[PDB]
Amino acid sequence: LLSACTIIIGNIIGSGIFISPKGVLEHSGSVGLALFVWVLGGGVTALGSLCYAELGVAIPKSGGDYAYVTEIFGGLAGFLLLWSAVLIMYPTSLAVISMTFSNYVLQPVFPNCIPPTTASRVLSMACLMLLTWVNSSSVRWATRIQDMFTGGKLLALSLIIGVGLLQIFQGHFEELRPSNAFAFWMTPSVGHLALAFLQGSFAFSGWNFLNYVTEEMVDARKNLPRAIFISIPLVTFVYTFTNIAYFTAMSPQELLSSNAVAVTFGEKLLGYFSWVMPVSVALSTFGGINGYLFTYSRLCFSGAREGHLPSLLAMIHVRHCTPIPALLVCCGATAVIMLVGDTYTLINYVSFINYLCYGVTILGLLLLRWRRPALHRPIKVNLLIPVAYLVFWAFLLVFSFISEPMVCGVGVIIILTGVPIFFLGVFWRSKPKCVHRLTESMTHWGQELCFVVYPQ
Amino acid sequence: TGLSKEELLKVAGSPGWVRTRWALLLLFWLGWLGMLAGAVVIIVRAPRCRELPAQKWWHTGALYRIGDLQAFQGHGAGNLAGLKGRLDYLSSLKVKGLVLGPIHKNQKDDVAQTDLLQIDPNFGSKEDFDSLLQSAKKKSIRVILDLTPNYRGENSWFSTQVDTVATKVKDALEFWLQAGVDGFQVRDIENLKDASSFLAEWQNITKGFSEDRLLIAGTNSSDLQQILSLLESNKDLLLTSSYLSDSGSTGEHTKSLVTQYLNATGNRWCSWSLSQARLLTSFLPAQLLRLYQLMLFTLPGTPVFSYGDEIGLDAAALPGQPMEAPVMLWDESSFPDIPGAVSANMTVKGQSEDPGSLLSLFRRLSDQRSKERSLLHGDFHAFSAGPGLFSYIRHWDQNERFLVVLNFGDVGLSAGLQASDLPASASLPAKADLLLSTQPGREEGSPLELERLKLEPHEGLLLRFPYA
Ligand SMILES: *[C@@H]1O[C@H](CO)[C@@H](O)[C@H](O)[C@H]1NC(C)=O
Ligand SMILES: *[C@@H]1O[C@H](CO)[C@@H](O)[C@H](O)[C@H]1NC(C)=O
Ligand SMILES: *[C@@H]1O[C@H](CO)[C@@H](O)[C@H](O)[C@H]1NC(C)=O
Ligand SMILES: *[C@@H]1O[C@H](CO)[C@@H](O)[C@H](O)[C@H]1NC(C)=O
Repeated sequence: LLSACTIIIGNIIGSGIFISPKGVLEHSGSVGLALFVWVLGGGVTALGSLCYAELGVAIPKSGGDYAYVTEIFGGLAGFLLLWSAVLIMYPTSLAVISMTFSNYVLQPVFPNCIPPTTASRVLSMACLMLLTWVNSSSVRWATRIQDMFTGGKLLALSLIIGVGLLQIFQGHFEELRPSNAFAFWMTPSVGHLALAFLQGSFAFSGWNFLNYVTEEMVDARKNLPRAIFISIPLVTFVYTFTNIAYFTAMSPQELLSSNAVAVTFGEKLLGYFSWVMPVSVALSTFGGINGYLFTYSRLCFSGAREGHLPSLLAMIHVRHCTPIPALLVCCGATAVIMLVGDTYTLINYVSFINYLCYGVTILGLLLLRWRRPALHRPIKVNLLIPVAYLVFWAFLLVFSFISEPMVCGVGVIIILTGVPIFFLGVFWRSKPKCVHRLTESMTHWGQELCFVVYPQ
Repeated sequence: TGLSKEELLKVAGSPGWVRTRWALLLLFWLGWLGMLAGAVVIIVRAPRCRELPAQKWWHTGALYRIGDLQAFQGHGAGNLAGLKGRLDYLSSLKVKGLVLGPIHKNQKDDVAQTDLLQIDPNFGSKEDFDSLLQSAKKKSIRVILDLTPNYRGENSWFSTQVDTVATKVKDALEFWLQAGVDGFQVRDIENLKDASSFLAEWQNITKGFSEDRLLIAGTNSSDLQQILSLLESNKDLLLTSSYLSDSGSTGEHTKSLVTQYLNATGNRWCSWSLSQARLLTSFLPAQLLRLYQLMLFTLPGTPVFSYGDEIGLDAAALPGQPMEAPVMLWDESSFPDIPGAVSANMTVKGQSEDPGSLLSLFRRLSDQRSKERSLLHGDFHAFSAGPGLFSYIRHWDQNERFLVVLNFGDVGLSAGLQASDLPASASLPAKADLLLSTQPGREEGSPLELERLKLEPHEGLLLRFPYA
């Protein structure tokens, strides 16, 4: 139970608390509203995780949202979700993490003036290529470095919490007083709260990945809900304490005008020893990238296992047993998206599509409950939780389209474009000799280029 | 499905494909190494940040002189304890200081009786002053005392010998820095003989106690020579003088006055004010107040305003108010002597909820001066203007730039902005936003062209454009 709890905490926690605070503050307009947004997100993710756990214990099949949606709706929705996974959340998430790594590295060099875009983008791409090569090299090395990355991230968070506790003990709580905590510098419209929630929900991303590994624990039914109860509120409290430490370290404008919150925190509170901690945050970003690559490869394996994706994306190396074609494809995709925009827009985009997919799957769970009430479900949840999730999801989506329409519209366009390709790929089963010949030629070319074989 | 067998692939990839992988692996590794080298090369050859100047406390906002406490609150509340309730109002104005007083005991023209170490009981007791400091300190409103030896008499420094006066000032200083004041002000130094030596001594003592204590001097001279003759020995002295007292309603003349004064002193810190203990309205008409207030905040320096200036309060336009200490109008009942003689436009209460009121202009301007890096310590560059225009750029390193155009004339003109008078890093753009205008009828936040712009008579525009 405790080991599973640590698994949930490790999967949920990540380099999101190093990107969120500026975006949350810029929309909330006050410290108290930002903290309320944080705690509300920490509760809503708990609710969604509980409902997802109920869905996962209902269907012992593994594969996450992909498998669950393929089970309830069918092939079309499952392939649409897989398309959204391979195209949006994994590449945008990798690009965001790399960009924040570059920002955090270059901020001490240029403390006041923004670093050049070319250098930051080049550094991010170099880090990404290094990570892709490292993951392609081996697996035991990769997991060892991932474990030490997790150690570095937990060390950074522990030091931040300790410094915050030391500062609050000595009596620096000027901003936390209700006179200054609720000092609104701008009236927040409903869209501003929605965008702040979207920005702040990036830190919790990855809480779905426990369903991706549902087939590798013993007695999931007993430990899993208790695992959520112990883990997620602890994560919310940790994020709350980190935000409190940041706010005791700085002031609203003193924090918003910063490209990297943690490095300025170290340089203004820790003192001469500040140089150590940006390395820690960079190591945390390294770990996030490595974990995302692992989840990517596993997702591609699951996707090509069913057969909507071409079989070339699940083949392993003959010697090292690694799926290099998928890694190269994703590296290209994220390198493409990175040289387009900024961290803020990408975060909004990926969080919106995250919530859209979560709502789609939760609606699928509700449809399964309505259609099929007679199957044995080890755990049962009261309908208030799903109806609350549905109403919050609806309100959030309408607010997202109303306030900032471009990113949600383009995301909807890209996911909808996955329907005709699905119809021409899977629903169209009488492919002529030309299409089959091209497919097999590409298959053989991939085999001879990558030296990979189908897993046994 | 279709795929190549493991044994089949091993046979196929043996003869010549192995060389291809090694070449591709070496090529990809070489590209990564050069890619990292390029970033470091770009980083090394990148422009570096400019150091911050470590501003003191009298740099990030105006000062709010208070000539007389009796007229600031009115009858029945002329006490330091009553003033303690006003600090919420002052913090709304976001002033960074109050030139309070003077409050030392001085009956009439008596050097022996005049004691600068004892607070007159009429204004309150010492405990009230101490309580005032803590409330002000908690609200970050640094209190500056006034130490003019004679304020109830015709001569501010007595007709007798002044050596004993100097000792009294020094004794008052060491005592009052012990109390906890954050500066001092001496007015009417014209009547002080050889005042340069005393100012150097007092500034030496004031800076000796701490590096965050300032001395403010005030004289009524209006020419550049005696002002420089007083600032030749001392360089960290804020001097408020009637240098801009004459208006002339001519933008070119004001442009000359500001530019020459800065050029003569180099680029040292200055204080912009129209007098030492007088309001704006004593030298300007009603339509120019919204114009000067934009000029004083945007110029490089620490604006110094008298009490009742945010509302444009005037004593000559309302009978019963002495010109020296007009009574501040807090509400419709703030002047019970002549009921019905006051309006809602002349009181602070009636202007707090009006976006177009004079006080609203003060509050938004004071906000911009107190936070933006360009207005705080940015370089001030003034280029060629129109026949009666006055314009300048407030730029600082990579931060957002500011442009202000003032039309002191009464005839509508055009911008006529001329290039080749700014540094390469401060070149004007084709399009620039619009922050605020002195008069209603303009669209705020709308990017506006900088070549076909036209000026309404008696209008000042504040525009912002980021780095180009
Ligand atoms: C100012 O104080 C310093 C410190 O003792 C002293 O050396 C200097 O002579 C003083 N200057 C004047 C003009 O009193
Ligand atoms: C300035 O003060 C001097 C000294 O008495 C006086 O002669 C002169 O008239 C004053 N000027 C103004 C404009 O107050
Ligand atoms: C400042 O004055 C000097 C001496 O007259 C002159 O050479 C210089 O051009 C002036 N600078 C400005 C900016 O007016
Ligand atoms: C306020 O109204 C009075 C009464 O008509 C008028 O005299 C005064 O000029 C007005 N003030 C402003 C700023 O318009």
